Amino acid sequence: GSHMLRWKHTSSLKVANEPILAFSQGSPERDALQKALKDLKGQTEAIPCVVGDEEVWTSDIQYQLSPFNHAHKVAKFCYADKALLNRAIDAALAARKEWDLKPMADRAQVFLKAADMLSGPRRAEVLAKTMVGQGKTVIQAEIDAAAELIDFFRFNAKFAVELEGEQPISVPPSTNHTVYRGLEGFVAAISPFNFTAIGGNLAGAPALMGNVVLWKPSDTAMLASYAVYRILREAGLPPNIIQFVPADGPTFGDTVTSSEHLCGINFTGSVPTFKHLWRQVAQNLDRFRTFPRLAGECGGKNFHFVHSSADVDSVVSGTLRSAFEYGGQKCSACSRLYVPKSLWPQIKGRLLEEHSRIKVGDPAEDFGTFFSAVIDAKAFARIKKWLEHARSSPSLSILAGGQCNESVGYYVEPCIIESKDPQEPIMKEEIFGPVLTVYVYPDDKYRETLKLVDSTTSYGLTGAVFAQDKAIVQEATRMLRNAAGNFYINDKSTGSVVGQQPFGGARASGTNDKPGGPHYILRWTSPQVIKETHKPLGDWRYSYMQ
Amino acid sequence: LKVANEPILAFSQGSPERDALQKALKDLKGQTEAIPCVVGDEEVWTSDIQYQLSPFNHAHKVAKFCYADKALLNRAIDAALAARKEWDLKPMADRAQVFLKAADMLSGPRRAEVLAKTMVGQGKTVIQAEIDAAAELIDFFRFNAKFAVELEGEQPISVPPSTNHTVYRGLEGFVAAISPFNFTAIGGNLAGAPALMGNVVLWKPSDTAMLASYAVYRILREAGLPPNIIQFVPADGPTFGDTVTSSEHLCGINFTGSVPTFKHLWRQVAQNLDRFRTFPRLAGECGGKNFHFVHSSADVDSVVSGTLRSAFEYGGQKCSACSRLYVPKSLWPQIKGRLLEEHSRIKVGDPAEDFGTFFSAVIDAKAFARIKKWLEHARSSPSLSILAGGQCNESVGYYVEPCIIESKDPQEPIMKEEIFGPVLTVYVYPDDKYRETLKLVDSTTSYGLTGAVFAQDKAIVQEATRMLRNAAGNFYINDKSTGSVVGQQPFGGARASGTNDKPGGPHYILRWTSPQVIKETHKPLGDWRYSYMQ
Ligand SMILES: N[C@@H](CCC(=O)O)C(=O)O
Ligand SMILES: N[C@@H](CCC(=O)O)C(=O)O
Repeated sequence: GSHMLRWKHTSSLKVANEPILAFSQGSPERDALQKALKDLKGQTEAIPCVVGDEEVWTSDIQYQLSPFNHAHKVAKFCYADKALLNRAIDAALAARKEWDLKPMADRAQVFLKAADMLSGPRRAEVLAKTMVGQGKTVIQAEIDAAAELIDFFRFNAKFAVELEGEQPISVPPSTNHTVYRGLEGFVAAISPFNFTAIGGNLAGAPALMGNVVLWKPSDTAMLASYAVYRILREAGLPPNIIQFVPADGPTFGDTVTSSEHLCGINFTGSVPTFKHLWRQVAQNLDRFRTFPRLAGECGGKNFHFVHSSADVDSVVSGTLRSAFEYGGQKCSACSRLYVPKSLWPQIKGRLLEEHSRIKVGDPAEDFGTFFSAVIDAKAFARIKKWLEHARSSPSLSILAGGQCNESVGYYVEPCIIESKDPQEPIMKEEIFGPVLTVYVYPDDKYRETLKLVDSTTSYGLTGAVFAQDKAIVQEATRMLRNAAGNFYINDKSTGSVVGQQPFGGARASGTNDKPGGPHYILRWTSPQVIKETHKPLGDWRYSYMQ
Repeated sequence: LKVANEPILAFSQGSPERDALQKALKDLKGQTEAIPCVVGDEEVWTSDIQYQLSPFNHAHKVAKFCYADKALLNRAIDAALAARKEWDLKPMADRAQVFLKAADMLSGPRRAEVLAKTMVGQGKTVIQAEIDAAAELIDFFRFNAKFAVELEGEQPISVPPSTNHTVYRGLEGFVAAISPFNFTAIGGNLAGAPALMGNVVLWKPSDTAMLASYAVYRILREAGLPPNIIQFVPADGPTFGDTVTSSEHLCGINFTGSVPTFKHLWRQVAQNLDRFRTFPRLAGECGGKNFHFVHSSADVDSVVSGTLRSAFEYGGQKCSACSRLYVPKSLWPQIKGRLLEEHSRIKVGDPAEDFGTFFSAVIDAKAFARIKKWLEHARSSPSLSILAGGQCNESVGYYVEPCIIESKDPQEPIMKEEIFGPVLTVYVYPDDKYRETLKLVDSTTSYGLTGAVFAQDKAIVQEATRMLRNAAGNFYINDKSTGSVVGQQPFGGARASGTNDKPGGPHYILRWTSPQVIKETHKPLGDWRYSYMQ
C-alpha cells in the first residue's frame, strides 16, 4: 500500500507591514530621495516593451509628462502592436508550464527579494519616479511605491505559501491532496495611473500563483511601473512570466480578448472600460479554452458622514486629507461630506481656515507642498468642467478654491463646494480631482439623511462616519453596510493598509476581490484535487444488492 | 465547529434503514404530490401545469407542479429582496443552525423519505440515493456550516489606535440557483450555500427532480429557514433565465447543468451589465468527458470494477462518469473478457421493486432519445464496434442497457462528446506508445473535469500525474472517476467543465460573500500636515 505520490510539508512565513519612514531633516531616506529626485531632473528614460528578455521598440512612440511640469517628458515609451502582443502571449504560454510546476515557495522568493530591494536600495528610486512621473508628494509616494507595494509582495507571498497547507481530509484507504494550479492560459493585467503599487500587485499576484501575465501599465505611470518591472526581473522573475507591454487600451483589450488562451483579466480603472472588457469576453466566449476570470476594482463617490456628536477637529483634518491628498485622485477619496446643521458653522469655519493654509506646488522642489498638479490634460479639462458647473448650477456655491492654471503643470487648487441639493450630479459623479462637495442636513433628519448617503450614488467603495455616540455608530454601521466595502469609524476614507484593511467594494465599484487580504490570491488559482487509493477495489456490486 | 462525514449505511437485510426505506418506497407507490411554487409562505399555482414522471415507470406521475411565470418570478424577487437585510444581519452561527438542523433531520427521521423520493423520481438505486440525498447533502450542510463559522474567524491585523474587523456580507441583490436532475444534493447546495452566507435565492429546481427537491425545500423551512430566503420557483428554463438576467437586482447565478446554457446566461448578464446594481457573480459546474487511463502495471480487477461503476452507475448520468477508457494492448484480452462477462450480469430494472438492480432507466424521453442517437452512431461508424449492450426500450421506462464500444479512432466524436448515458468507449493503445497516448488523453477533448490513472509503478504514476495536471480537476490514482466526497475531494474542473469553484471544499462559500472591512480609530486624528513638510 505504498504511497506513489509523496507530499512535502508546507512551511510558514513571518511578515509584518513595512514601516513608513519619516523623511525628517538630515535623515538618510530624505537625503537619498533628494538625490534620486535630482537624478531625474531633466531626464527622459526611453522605456521599451519587454517580451522575454528582449527590449522591443515599435514606431508608436508615446511620452509620459511630469504632471507639475509638463514640459518635462519623464519617459519616452511605445505601444506594443497587435503582432507584438500576440508574440508576447505565445512566449508566455510556452513558459507557463515550468513556472506553474515550480514550488510555491520558489515563486514567493522572487517577490520577497523584490520587496527587500524596494524597502532598501531601490526605495528612493521608486519614490522619486512616482513623485516626478505621477505628481505625488513624498508621503504619498512613500505609502504607495514603497509601503503598499512591499506589503502586497510580502503578504501575498505569506498567503500563498500558507494556502498550500489548506488540505482536505484523508480517510483510509485513500490520500487526498489539493494542488493549487495556476490558471491554464495567460492573464492580462491592466493597471491605473494613481498607484504604483496597484500595477505591481495586478501583475505580481497572478504571477505568484503560477500564472503568466501580459502587463499593460498606465501611460501616466510608466516611469515608476518600469522601475518595478526591472526590480522583479532582477529579483529572479524568469523571462516570459510577466511581459511588459504598454499599449493602446482598446488595442490591448481587443487582442487579449481575441485569444483562445485568455484565462483572466486583472483590471483596475474606469467602470466603462471594465464593462467593455467583460462584454468582449462574453462575445468571444465560444473561442476560449476555459471561462476567463475577470477581476475589476473601479471608482467610488465616497462619503464622510458627520453626526452631531463628532469630534470637529478630526472631521476637518480627516476630510481635508481624504478629499485633497494626491489631488483627490483616489478611488477612495472623500468627495461628499454630510454635515449636521448644528456643527456646520464650526466645521465650515475650520475647513475654510485650514484650506487657506494648503500649499499646492512642485512636490520635488518644495516638500512643504500638500498636494500637486493632477495627472494630465484630460483630467485637468474634466475637473475644469466641473468647476464651471459649480458656478453655473443654482444649487452649488464655491466656498473655497475654484482656481486652476495649466500653464506649467496641471494645477487645480483644492475646491470646497456646498450643494443645497443632495441629488445634484456633483454629489453622484466621480470627478477624480480635488473637489469636495458639502451637503448640510438638519440634525432632526439624520436617519433620513443616512438613507440618502446609501442611495444617492451608484458606488460602494469607501465611507466614514464621524460620531462619538455608540448607538449612532452602531445604527450608521448597520444602515451603510452596503454603501462601503471599506468603512471607517472616526477615521478618513483613504489609506487602506495591506493586511489591516483589505480593500475593495461592490455596487458599481467592482468585483470586490479584496486585494490586501488573504483571499485575493484564490482568484488566480484553479485547484486540482488528487485522490490516491492504496488498496485494490472490490467487486462492482454492493452488499445490499444480494 | 467540529464536523465529520455522514456514514454511508449498508442497508443489510433487517437493518433499520432498509426497513425504513422499504416503507418509504411503499408510501410513494402510486402517489402523485401536487407541488406548488412557494414565495414566502404562499403556495402559488399557475395554469402552466407540468408533471414529473418516474423514469423506470413513466406512466407513474410522481409529481404535478407548475411553472412560475415572469410575473410570479418578479414578485418572488421583490419579496426576497425585502427579507434580505434582516437575514444578512443575522449572526453567521444563527444561519448555520438552520443547516445543521436540516442535516440532522436528513440523517435520521427524513432519510428514508429523501432517498425514496430520489429513487422513484430520479430513478436512482438505493446506494445512489444514499450517497446523494443523504450523505452528500448532509455533508454540504454540515461542512459549509463549519467553513462559514470558521470564516468569521479570519480577521485582519489591528494596530493601535485602530481596530479592524471583516464583516462577511452576503451579496447585495438576489442569487438565482439553477439545479440539475442528477443529484438531489446539488440542488440543496446550490440554493443552500448562498443562503447560508446571507443571500436570498430564487431556486429553480430541475423538473425531473422536483419531488426530492421539494422535500429538501420543506426540510429547510421546517429546520427554521425564514420565509423569502429561498423561493421555490420551478419554471421554464429560458423564461427563468430571461427574467432573472433582466432584474437590476441580480447579484449571482449558481448554476449546474449544460455548457451551452451556462454560456447563454453569461452572455445575457453581459448584455445587461448596465442595468445591474453590481456585477453579478456566475458559478457554473458543467460537463466532462472523463477518462480512465490504464497502464500495463494496473490491477486488472480494480480497473474492471472501478470502470463498470464509473461508466454505468446511475446510468452514466454524472458529470464525473468515465466515458473513455484507454487500455494497453498487453492487458486488453483480460480487460475485454472481464468487462464483457461482468456486463452480462448487470441488472437494469426497477430499483424500488428489485434491490438487485445495478442501475435503472435514464431520466427522461429527451435523454433516452439523445443516447439512442449515440448508439445509432456507434452502429454506423466504421471505427466503432459495439462489444456488448446497445439495446434500449422506452415502452415502460426509459431503459438503456449498459453499452461497451471499442473505437479504433482515439479522436472519434464519441471519444469527445458528453453522452450522459451508460455508454463506455474503449481505445486500445500499443504498449510502446504509452506516452503518446497520455498526450492524447490530455489533448482529445474540450473538458477538464475528472479522470483516473490505474498503475502500480511509481514513476509512471508521477509522470502521468504531471502530464494530466490540467486534464482533470478531480484526478484519481487507482480509483474510479466518480464519487467525490465532501471535505475529502472538493469537486470541479476547468477547461470547458466550468468555473471550478470547488464546492465540497472550504473556499466555495467565498463566492457568496462580498466582504466589508471596518476600521475604527479610537483617538482623535490630529493635524492634516505631515512632519516632513515643516
Ligand atoms: N486602496 C487605496 C485606494 C486605491 C485606489 O485609489 O484605487 C486607499 O484606500 O486609499
Ligand atoms: N461530484 C459528483 C458528480 C456531480 C455531477 O455529476 O454533477 C461525483 O464526483 O461523482
